[PDB]
Amino acid sequence: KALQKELEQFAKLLKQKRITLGYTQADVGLTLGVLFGKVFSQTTICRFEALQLSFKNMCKLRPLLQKWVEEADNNENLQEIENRVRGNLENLFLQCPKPTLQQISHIAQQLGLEKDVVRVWFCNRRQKGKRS
DNA sequence: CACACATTAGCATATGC
DNA sequence: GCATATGCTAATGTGTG
Repeated sequence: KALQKELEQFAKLLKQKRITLGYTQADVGLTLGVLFGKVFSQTTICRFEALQLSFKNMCKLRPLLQKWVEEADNNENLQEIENRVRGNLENLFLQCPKPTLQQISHIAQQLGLEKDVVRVWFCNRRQKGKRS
């Protein structure tokens, strides 16, 4: 309910503190990584300050940023111190929608991609083709 | 675990200060 | 040139067999 407006107020104040402290969003991600271990990319911080992320994600990243703004105020010095593969895989589709792992290993060795990368890309290919 | 589908979060490049 | 906003899709995660 009002959690929406409370998040929005927190985000506006967060933008104000970030601009006042002279930290870029990539620097914010680096600080989050070096103070918690879960380094985040600057796109996530952008979508946060612009309030683009989903509600569950909104709540999930609220506490980390709360802690960073409540902690970093003390001292800053120590804290500071490809398309052809796509086309080939599309060619591999239209004939065998769900290949076996035996074929997956061959595909991975053929195009030089990691087995897990090819497996997840295959799953998401199926996913977006089953959207429609 | 793993995978069926939903969420999530980082990349390449597009804009902007 | 660096720093933000977008489109887009690897990657995980919920939930499960």
